[PDB]
Amino acid sequence: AMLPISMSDEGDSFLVKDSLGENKIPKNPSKVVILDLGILDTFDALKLNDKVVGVPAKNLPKYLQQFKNKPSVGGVQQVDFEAINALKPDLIIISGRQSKFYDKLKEIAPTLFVGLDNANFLSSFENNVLSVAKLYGLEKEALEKISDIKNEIEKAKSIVDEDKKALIILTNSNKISAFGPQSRFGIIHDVLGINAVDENIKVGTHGKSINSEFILEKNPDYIFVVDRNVILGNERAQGILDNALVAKTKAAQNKKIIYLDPEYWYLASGNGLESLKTMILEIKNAVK
Ligand SMILES: O=C(NCCCCCCNC(=O)c1cccc(O)c1O)c1cccc(O)c1O
Ligand SMILES: [Fe+3]
Repeated sequence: AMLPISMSDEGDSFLVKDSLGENKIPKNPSKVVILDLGILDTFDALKLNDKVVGVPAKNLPKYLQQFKNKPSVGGVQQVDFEAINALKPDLIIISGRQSKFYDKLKEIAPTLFVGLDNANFLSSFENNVLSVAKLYGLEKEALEKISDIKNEIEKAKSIVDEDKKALIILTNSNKISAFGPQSRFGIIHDVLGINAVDENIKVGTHGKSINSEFILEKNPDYIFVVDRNVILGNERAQGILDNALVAKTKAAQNKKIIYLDPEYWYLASGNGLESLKTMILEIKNAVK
């Protein structure tokens, strides 16, 4: 279990511990650079857009184009450190993609880690949202939003077929890899109750290498596809999965090859009030 975010009220600020370290963070930071696209969407959901002074515009999702106003701090894998310095932020918010540059970032300004725990998605998700909301006095609003998300989870959990199995896959160039429970997309199995065609897929950040022979041998009832091409600006998932083998699966037969929106699933990783809700609905609409 990843250490949670913990905070102590210091009057004009909070003293804040997370899994990478500790920071004094002002109440109401007014100049926040945000490198997690999920948190950006939480900032939008809580009407905190004017607090955001820089975003990774090379990877700004279509669903967050209201932020194309903001100065750019590069990409999520290509941080523009000079632009971050030059903006003189009072807070920087990162997740897993920037952990290795923690120290550089913290030299510049207080740097908060809001990564998701793959083994405890929901508790880490609520902890991230609330920790952010608490900086602004908005815990009440945030908890209401979270409670709405949980009604969706409970509903979605109910319309679930106990006898059908899913495979989660990610496509990239002409390469497929597999994800299962406890992975960066595990909410599908771990939270929404959809069974896994294969319980022993080793968790890895960009998945474990497979091919279409594997997909047909497993013969899942659903295939959830996350097309990383779209994120990288590349060809498409429909290409590599247009083959005779995939076409024979139960998932093809029953029109359950579901292309998940990668901006939400890959980039945001469901780490926001908006993305997570949309993602619950997407799965719910794709499986009923
Ligand atoms: O540490 C990470 N990546 C290091 C960069 C090595 C990846 C090579 C190419 N990646 C990309 O160009 C890329 C671009 C945008 C978003 C991404 O995730 C990407 O991997 C990382 C961490 C959590 C989740 C990810 O997914 C990551 O990668
Ligand atoms: Fe990546």
